[PDB]
Parts: sequence; structure tokens; C-alpha cells
Amino acid sequence: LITGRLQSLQTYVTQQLIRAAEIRASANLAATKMSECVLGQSKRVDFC
Amino acid sequence: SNNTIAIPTNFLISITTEVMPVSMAKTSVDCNMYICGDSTECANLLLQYGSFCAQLNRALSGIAVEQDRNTREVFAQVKQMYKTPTLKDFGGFNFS
Amino acid sequence: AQKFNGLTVLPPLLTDDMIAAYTAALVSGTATAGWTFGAGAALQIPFAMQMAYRFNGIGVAQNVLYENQKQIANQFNKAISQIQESLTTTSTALGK
Amino acid sequence: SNNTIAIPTNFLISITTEVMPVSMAKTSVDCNMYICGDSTECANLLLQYGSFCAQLNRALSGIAVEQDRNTREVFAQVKQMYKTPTLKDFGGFNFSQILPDPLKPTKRSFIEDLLFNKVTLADAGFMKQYGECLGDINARDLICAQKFNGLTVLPPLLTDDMIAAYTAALVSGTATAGWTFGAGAALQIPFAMQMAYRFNGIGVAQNVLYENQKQIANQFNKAISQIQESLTTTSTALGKLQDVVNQNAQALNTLVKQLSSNFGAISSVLNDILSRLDKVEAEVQIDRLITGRLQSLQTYVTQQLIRAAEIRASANLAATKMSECVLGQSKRVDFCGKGYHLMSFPQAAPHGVVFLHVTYVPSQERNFTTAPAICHEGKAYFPREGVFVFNGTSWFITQRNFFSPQIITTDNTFVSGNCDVVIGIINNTVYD
Amino acid sequence: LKPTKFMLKYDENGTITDAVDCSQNPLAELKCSVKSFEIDKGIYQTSN
Amino acid sequence: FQPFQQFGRDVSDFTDSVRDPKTSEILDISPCSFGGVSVITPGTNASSEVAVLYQDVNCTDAWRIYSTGNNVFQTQAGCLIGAEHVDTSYECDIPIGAGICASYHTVQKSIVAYTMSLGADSSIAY
Ligand SMILES: *[C@@H]1O[C@H](CO[C@@H]2O[C@@H](C)[C@@H](O)[C@@H](O)[C@@H]2O)[C@@H](O[C@@H]2O[C@H](CO)[C@@H](O[C@@H]3O[C@H](CO[C@H]4O[C@H](CO)[C@@H](O)[C@H](O)[C@@H]4O)[C@@H](O)[C@H](O)[C@@H]3O)[C@H](O)[C@H]2NC(C)=O)[C@H](O)[C@H]1NC(C)=O
Ligand SMILES: *[C@@H]1O[C@H](CO[C@@H]2O[C@@H](C)[C@@H](O)[C@@H](O)[C@@H]2O)[C@@H](O[C@@H]2O[C@H](CO)[C@@H](O[C@@H]3O[C@H](CO)[C@@H](O)[C@H](O)[C@@H]3O)[C@H](O)[C@H]2NC(C)=O)[C@H](O)[C@H]1NC(C)=O
Ligand SMILES: *[C@@H]1O[C@H](CO[C@@H]2O[C@@H](C)[C@@H](O)[C@@H](O)[C@@H]2O)[C@@H](O[C@@H]2O[C@H](CO)[C@@H](O[C@@H]3O[C@H](CO)[C@@H](O)[C@H](O)[C@@H]3O)[C@H](O)[C@H]2NC(C)=O)[C@H](O)[C@H]1NC(C)=O
Ligand SMILES: *[C@@H]1O[C@H](CO[C@@H]2O[C@@H](C)[C@@H](O)[C@@H](O)[C@@H]2O)[C@@H](O[C@@H]2O[C@H](CO)[C@@H](O)[C@H](O)[C@H]2NC(C)=O)[C@H](O)[C@H]1NC(C)=O
Ligand SMILES: *[C@@H]1O[C@H](CO[C@@H]2O[C@@H](C)[C@@H](O)[C@@H](O)[C@@H]2O)[C@@H](O[C@@H]2O[C@H](CO)[C@@H](O)[C@H](O)[C@H]2NC(C)=O)[C@H](O)[C@H]1NC(C)=O
Ligand SMILES: *[C@@H]1O[C@H](CO)[C@@H](O[C@@H]2O[C@H](CO)[C@@H](O)[C@H](O)[C@H]2NC(C)=O)[C@H](O)[C@H]1NC(C)=O
Ligand SMILES: *[C@@H]1O[C@H](CO)[C@@H](O)[C@H](O)[C@H]1NC(C)=O
Ligand SMILES: *[C@@H]1O[C@H](CO)[C@@H](O)[C@H](O)[C@H]1NC(C)=O
Repeated sequence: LITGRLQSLQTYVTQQLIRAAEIRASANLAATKMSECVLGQSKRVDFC
Repeated sequence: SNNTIAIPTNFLISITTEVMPVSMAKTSVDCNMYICGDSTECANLLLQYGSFCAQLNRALSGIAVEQDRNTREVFAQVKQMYKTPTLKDFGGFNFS
Repeated sequence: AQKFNGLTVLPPLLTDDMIAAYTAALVSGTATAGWTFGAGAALQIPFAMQMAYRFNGIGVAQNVLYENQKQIANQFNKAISQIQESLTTTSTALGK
Repeated sequence: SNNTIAIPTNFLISITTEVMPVSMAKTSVDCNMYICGDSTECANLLLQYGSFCAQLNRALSGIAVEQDRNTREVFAQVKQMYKTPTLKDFGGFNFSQILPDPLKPTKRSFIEDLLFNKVTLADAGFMKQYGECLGDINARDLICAQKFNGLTVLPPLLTDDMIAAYTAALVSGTATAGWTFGAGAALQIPFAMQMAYRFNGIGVAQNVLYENQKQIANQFNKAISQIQESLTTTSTALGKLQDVVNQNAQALNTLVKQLSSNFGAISSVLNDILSRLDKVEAEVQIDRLITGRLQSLQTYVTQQLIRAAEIRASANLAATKMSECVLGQSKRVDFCGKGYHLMSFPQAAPHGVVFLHVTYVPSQERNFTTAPAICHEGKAYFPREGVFVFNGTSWFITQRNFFSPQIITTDNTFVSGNCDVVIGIINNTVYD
Repeated sequence: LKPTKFMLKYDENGTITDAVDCSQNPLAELKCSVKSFEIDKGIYQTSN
Repeated sequence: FQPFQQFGRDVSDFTDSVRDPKTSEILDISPCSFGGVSVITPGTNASSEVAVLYQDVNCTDAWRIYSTGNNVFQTQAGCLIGAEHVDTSYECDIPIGAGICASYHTVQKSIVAYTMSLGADSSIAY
């Protein structure tokens, strides 16, 4: 039982790490958009 | 056509929306509580087994700190807290 | 059940009120000073003059903005109202 | 207020730093050595078990190649190795601290030397001899244990001297050739003329640069000195690089420590089991140990893959910044420093890169009364580029970023319509 | 005596010179969980 | 050791020390295998000869090597056996490490090792 439950916890943590990486990419994009579209005017096509 | 061109004669103002995720939930796990519950024998057996869950907690705490970092980096760009103006018209542009 | 099995969810450092305060400050700063090229130090400017400056930025003459100010403001307000009405109706706008 | 505007009347030059990770350590694992040590019976049992060492090593070798790819993509953009100039003044702009010094033996610059002293790493050399580990023993060196359990750290393809050479070439090229839209054929140009060109890029007249050359050079030198002094003082400026180093070291040491887990067997010592029990009874315990140790190795490899993905994203951002801030002038807000971007310099750091962004910041703003348009002879006049300002006695045209009043002339305004449409129009004359 | 968990420190000569009783208080519990006699400034999660 | 101690273990629970039952002298026990090894090949299609790199061996001027051959020499990446050294620089073909690369060049052909070239040399007088 101990072996099985440890495996369950490990799977949960690995999937959490992957999802966190995705969310971090999204947050970086959002910060860039805040800096370049709200605090300035952007000439990049279809960025804002 | 090599002798004609189309030129706009009017314009319009459009407003569009863009939704972006920033952060997710922060979680923590109690090792012994999940594996063994309130059993003392199971706790001793787990201690003998050599659980690897300080590692799991390190990973989860890293994620938890990263979430606050994300929110701060998105929303805390301006270093001055400008007060809300009493009037919200600004020459016909309604900001209410 | 989650808590009884040793699984905890932690609260974010910044509350919803603090994030709302940050967004309100950003909107007020845009409406009052409208930074250009970063945050820096706020430089006040009438809103119509800022709109003319941005029109120049996209390569249009300021007289276009000044002569049609009422129509442009009405279009802006109409777009805001349309956004509000679309949000009010049930949909999957915030699916992510 | 709807009739006033604040205009800056002065400026200053600011240099700011940005630290970015590029690469992490390259590692390899000998699964048989880690699982079974020198035991032949355990080796045969592992062969019977069906281990998956090849898969893990494929993943690790992929990561190892990606690290060198990251470093090359960041630092090897310029295809010409420009030599370091003998003179390091260039019209009052002192470049001595960010270029290698011929007199000193070191091949790096002063600031690079300061950066490399701020990050502490235990593994230096990538060579540990058998005689050394045997002779020490009493020390209980962590690297000796890692190597005795079959965990190896491989050296990067490019040495520190080569990366320093790349950074020196980039700085020399920026100082002597400038570069406008990439790295093609170097077109020499005096540094002051380059600074005037970059001032024009942000919307300022060249006379501003030429007339205040001494003051601007002094501000540049002072900013460089401030950066140097800040780096000299102990701090956590390079926390990210130290974090990368610490994470790699902790992963390897945890892998070594996990060899003491029982994993449901009677003992974690292979020799004890093989000395107490016969083949049939020892097989069960050894199989349990094999399963546990394989699981440990798999966890290590998965975490390494995730960290490598993060580092790759960071290195891609660093390469983009090198291309768009060092080899050109960027109009993106806050992409290269805070303010109006003028130029950037790269410096090599342990496992990373430090960018020095030089930018232009307005200051000392004063208020004025302004109007949208000017009604002259029953005709509306609007500025083509600028703003109408009233300094107290008369009306002028001024630029937003810098205050420089000009006489309202027909050469810097245009007419459209009558005075009955514009809101807030004011009456005044227009000269020739 | 009572059944408890301890963390003992062996010096260079092999003699036990210090110990941590994991049940004394939350700080000791944290020390045992991280397996160190020193803790850096900050906030840490402990057992429920 | 204390009189009541017979064996010693390290942090990984490996028996690393022992008292001799007859003389009572303490002895340290170390594993026999140690050291990283790499194999460089031009491809079995081209040739069956290879070069071997020992990361933790200093061959400058009892060596823990499988078989010494001709052209054994030391590089910043370790001891290399089976490759000839050339003072010329080329673009990297096979990355050995620490600024050293290898290739398959005509002397018949052989494996050669060299320092990699960073880029074209130029001088732009200011
Ligand atoms: C591999 O090991 C060699 C050592 O070479 C010898 O053989 C090995 C097997 C051992 O028996 C060693 O004890 C022997 O020395 C290392 O090279 C030596 O490195 C040391 C430390 O850097 C050098 O010591 C310094 O070298 C300088 C001497 O300069 C004068 O002498 C040298 C040698 O004759 C000559 O090349 C030079 O032109 C000068 O005439 C100097 O900085 C200082 O005084 C000091 O002596 C030593 O000289 C090196 N010896 C040789 C023969 O190169 C390698 O570093 C090691 N490799 C690795 C990867 O660690
Ligand atoms: C800026 O806009 C606000 C808000 O107006 C509301 O939102 C807009 C985006 C549009 O969709 C409007 O149609 C919408 O009402 C204006 O204040 C608001 O004005 C409306 C009327 O336009 C008021 O509604 C009235 O309220 C009472 C109760 O019903 C009655 O007088 C009327 O029956 C009608 O419903 C509303 O109360 C008022 N305030 C708010 C908070 O909504 C505001 O005037 C405008 N500013 C300018 C300068 O025009
Ligand atoms: C470009 O800058 C270098 C370096 O100057 C040093 O770094 C700067 C960023 C500032 O912080 C300077 O204050 C700082 O010294 C100049 O060369 C260096 O000049 C200094 C003096 O300004 C020399 O220090 C002197 O050295 C001896 C021993 O103490 C004595 O003469 C003095 O007591 C003083 O300490 C220094 O040796 C010298 N060289 C170096 C490598 O630092 C350089 O002159 C300047 N270029 C121009 C054109 O002005
Ligand atoms: C580890 O022990 C040594 C030696 O201690 C003495 O000799 C041993 C064989 C044993 O009989 C001990 O009980 C003895 O005290 C310590 O180094 C010696 O310390 C003594 C006492 O201070 C001093 O007089 C000697 O000069 C030291 N000899 C040296 C340094 O070579 C050592 O301090 C002990 N280590 C620790 C961490 O306490
Ligand atoms: C255990 O016995 C050894 C050796 O046993 C004797 O010598 C053998 C060669 C063999 O002939 C046996 O039958 C003998 O009984 C002892 O080692 C000797 O120790 C003495 C101490 O003075 C020393 O002078 C000798 O050189 C040692 N002999 C060797 C071969 O090294 C050892 O001391 C005995 N151990 C105990 C704990 O009594
Ligand atoms: C507004 O600017 C004008 C133009 O520079 C200033 O008038 C000048 O004043 C100086 C002395 O301060 C005289 O030498 C110049 O001849 C004036 N120029 C003219 C009259 O065209 C005026 O002082 C400024 N007003 C304020 C309030 O500073
Ligand atoms: C500014 O606002 C006031 C508010 O009373 C108004 O009277 C005035 O005409 C406005 N000025 C301009 C230039 O629009
Ligand atoms: C092997 O090398 C030979 C000699 O150059 C060539 O003809 C052949 O196409 C190569 N590839 C093979 C045999 O798959």
C-alpha cells in the first residue's frame, strides 16, 4: 500500500509541475502585453 | 489590376477583449497523513521504508512561490498609486 | 475529505481588493497622464490631446480627431456598452 | 486639468543591469553502477529484470546537447571576431571597465571578473582522479561519492575564455562599427555621431547631443562607476545563477542519499543480503531494491527534463534580447531597460549573461498652458508634430519629450476648416 | 523514557555531540523534516 | 573505532570501514570501478576504428585505460587515445568538449582532434 500511494503522490506532483510551467509562460506573455499595450503604443501587427 | 487602387474613406473605433490566465492554486501535501492516516504502526513502517516526500514538498513550495511571482510581475508594474478622479468624463469619453 | 486526507490549499499573497486597486491605479494613470515609453513620471495631459497624439502615432492628422471628437467619443461609448452587454449574457467567454 | 501640460526640461543617462540564465550542468548516469555497484549477481538479476537505462540516457543526452545549443545561440551571433581597440576613450566615453585589459593577465574585463567572483561553485575542473579520491577519503567529498555511485558531470563545449572572447568582440563591434539592423558588414563611424544617430532614433535633435557632449559622457562614466561599485559590494544580484547551481547540486546529492532506502526489503545493503541468504531468498530482496532504485532514477530524469525546458525558454529570451537590444535600437516599451533605449552591452557570467542597458530618462518637468488649435485670420491651425505651449508671454510650438519653444511658423503647422468646429481653439497670429 | 524520534549528530571523530528531539516543538519538527540544525529566515509548512 | 564497534557505514549505508579481526587495525573499503569513458566514431559505415576519451585520467608525460595505442595525449577534456593532434583550427565537426572537436581527415584517413574556430578574424580600424 505504501508503494502504491507514494506513486500516486509522485504522479500528482509531476503533473502539477508541468501545468505550472504552462501557466508561467502565459503569465510572462500577459506581463509583456501589459507593458507594451497599456503603458505604450505598439506597432507590432495584431499584438494588441 | 495594375492601374487602380482602393482607398478607405471612413473609419470606426472598435474595442476587443483578450483573456489570459496568470496564476493557479497553491497546494501542500501532508506525507504521513495521506499515506498512513492516524496509524502509528504504518507511520513506523513508512519511516523504515524511506519516503521521498521532502522532495515532493520542495517541488510544491517552488510552484507556490512562482504563483505569487506571476501575479506580482503582471499587476505591480506601476510604482505610484494614482487616485481615482472624481470626474469620469474627460471630454465625452465615459470611463465610469 | 481533502483536508482529512492531508491535502491543503494555501491563499494567495495578494487579495482581490489589492489587485482591483492596482487595476484602478493603472486605468486612472492612463486617463490622467497616459504614459508613453514606460511608467517614469506621470505627465498630465488633456485626454483629447492624448487621443490626437495616438492618432498621429498611427499616421493620421490631428484635425481628424479634433473635428470629429463627438462622433469618436460616441463610438467609444457604444463599444464599451456593447462589451458590457456581451459580458452580461451567459456564455463561455472566460472558459480558460 | 483640460488646459495644462507638463513638459520635461532636462534629461539624464541611466545604465541598468539584467541577469539571465542560459545553460545548466550536463549529466550522465551509469545505471548498473548506481543500482548494483560491483556485484555480479545483482548485475545478472538486473539484466533479467529488464532495466530501461537506455531511455534515461537518451533523455539526458538530449538535455546535454540542448545546453550547448543554448550557449551557441546566445553568444555566437556575430560571425566576425573584431579585435579590441588599443584606445578606449571614443570621445570621452570610457570603455575600459567593460573590455579586456591587455596589461592584466586575465582575459576577461573588470566587470566580468567581479561577476564571476559573486557566484560560488564547488565543481571546478571536471576531472577527479582515482588516486585523489582514495588519498582523501577522510574528507568525505561529495563529488567522490557521486562518481563512486556512477553519476558524472560533463564539461561544456565552449570554455569561459571563448565566451569572454565573444563578448569582447561584440562590445568592440558596437564601439567601433555600431550596427543598425543586424550583423552584416561593419560600417565604421565615430562614436559621437553614433550617439547622435541614436538620439535621433528616440526623437531628439542631434544638436542636443553635440552641445552637451561632455556632460553626457560624464553621466555615462558615472553610471558605469556606480554599476561597478554596486557589484563590488556583497549582495544577491546574481541569485538566479546561484539558484540554478544549487538546484543541480541538490538533485545529485539527493540521488546519492536515496541509496539508503529499504524499499520494503530487509536491508538496503546488498552485501549483507548476499552474505546472509542463498540465491532464491536473496532474489526477492534484490528485486525490491532494483525496483526502488529504478524509480529514483526515473524521478531524477523527469525533473531534469522539466528544468531543461525552463532554461531553454530563458535562453531563447536572452538570444532575442541580444539580437534586438545589442545589435539594434528597440522601440518596444521596457524590453531593454526602463526609459528610452539607447544601447546595450553584454557581459558573460557563470552559466548566464548580464545585459547593461543604457537609456535616456527625462527629468525636471515644468507645467505650461496649452491649446488644441490656433485661430488665425478665421482659419484653424494645427501642429504637424508637437504641441502649442504658452510660456507666459507668447505662444510657441514645443516637442513633448523635450522643451524647446519655436516661433509658430507656416513651415511647422497646417490649416483645415474654420474656427467654429474645434473645441477650445484660441486666437493668435502666425508668422511667415 | 518514551518512544520518540531523534536526530543525532556525529562529529569527525565519530562521537555524538548534539541531538534534536523532533517532538519538542514546531521548530524541532521543522529541523527534523529538513534534516538540518540551521534554518534560514522565512515561513515553512509543517505537518497538520 | 570503539571496542564495541566492528563495522562502519557512510551516508548511503554502504559499508566503508572495518576492523581487522586478527590485528585490530581499521581499514577503509573503496569500490573498484571509477571514471567516465566516451567513444568517438566516424560511423561503422566509414570505418571500425574509434577513439576513446577518459575523462578522469591524466596521461601527461598504472594508467586506468583499457588499451594504450598510438597517438595518446592529454586534452582539457581528458586523456584521448586513437586520434592525431593537429595545430590547425576548423569548424567543429564532432564536439568533444572544453573547446576540443574531432573529425575524420585524410592523413587513408584517420581521426584527428583540434581546437575549434570561433569565427573569421577581422580588424576594423577606428
Ligand atoms: C596533469 O599533470 C600535469 C603534471 O605533469 C607531471 O606529470 C604528472 C603525471 C605528475 O607527476 C605531475 O606532478 C607532474 O608535474 C599537470 O601539469 C602541471 O601543472 C602544474 C600546475 O599548473 C604546473 O606547475 C606550474 O607550472 C609552471 C612551470 O613553468 C615552467 O615549467 C613548465 C613545465 O616544465 C613549462 O611548461 C613552462 O614553460 C616553464 O618552464 C608554473 O606555473 C609554476 O612554476 C608551476 O611549476 C606544471 O608545470 C605542469 N607540468 C607540466 C609538465 O605541464 C597538468 O595540469 C595535469 N592536468 C590536469 C588536467 O590537471
Ligand atoms: C457614463 O455612463 C454611465 C452609465 O451608463 C450606463 O452604462 C453605459 C455604458 C450605457 O450602457 C448607459 O446606457 C447605461 O445607463 C451614466 O450614468 C448612468 O446613466 C443611466 C442613463 O443613461 C442611468 O440609468 C437611469 O437610472 C434611473 C433608474 O432606472 C433612471 O433615471 C433611468 O430609468 C435610467 O435607468 C444610470 O443610473 C446612471 N448611472 C449608472 C451608475 O449607471 C453616465 O451618465 C455617463 N456619463 C456621461 C457623462 O454621460
Ligand atoms: C577610464 O577609467 C579607468 C579606470 O578608472 C577606474 O574606474 C572608473 C570606472 C572610475 O571609478 C575611476 O575612478 C577608477 O579609477 C581610468 O584608469 C584608472 O584611473 C584611476 C584614477 O582615476 C587609476 O587609479 C590610480 O592608480 C594609482 C594607484 O592608486 C594612483 O595613480 C592613484 O591613487 C589611483 O588609485 C587607475 O590605475 C587607472 N587604471 C585602471 C585600470 O583603473 C582611465 O584613466 C579612464 N580613462 C579616461 C580617458 O579618463
Ligand atoms: C578528535 O580527537 C582529537 C584527538 O583527541 C585526543 O586523542 C584521541 C585519540 C582520544 O584519546 C581523545 O579523547 C583525545 O582527546 C582531537 O584533537 C586533539 O585534541 C586534544 C584535546 O583538545 C589536544 O590536546 C590535541 O592536541 C589534539 N590533537 C590534534 C589536533 O591533532 C580533536 O579535537 C577531536 N575533534 C573534535 C572535533 O573534537
Ligand atoms: C591472532 O594470531 C595472529 C597470528 O597467529 C600466529 O601466527 C601465525 C603466523 C600462525 O603461526 C598462528 O598459528 C599463530 O598463532 C597474531 O598475529 C601475531 O601477533 C604478534 C603479536 O606480538 C606478532 O608478533 C606477530 O608477528 C603476528 N603474526 C602475524 C603472522 O602477523 C595475532 O596477534 C592474533 N590475534 C589476537 C587477537 O590474539
Ligand atoms: C517666453 O519666451 C520668450 C522668448 O524667449 C521670452 O522673451 C525673451 O526674454 C529674454 C529675457 O528673458 C529676452 O532677452 C528676449 O529678447 C525675449 N524674447 C522675445 C521678446 O522674443 C520670455 O521672457 C518668456 N517668458 C517667460 C515668462 O519666461
Ligand atoms: C475645461 O473644462 C471646463 C469645465 O468648466 C470648461 O468650462 C472649459 O471650457 C474646458 N476647456 C476646454 C479648453 O475644453
Ligand atoms: C557509407 O559510406 C559509403 C562511402 O562513402 C557510401 O557509399 C554510402 O552511401 C554510405 N552510407 C551507407 C552505406 O549507408
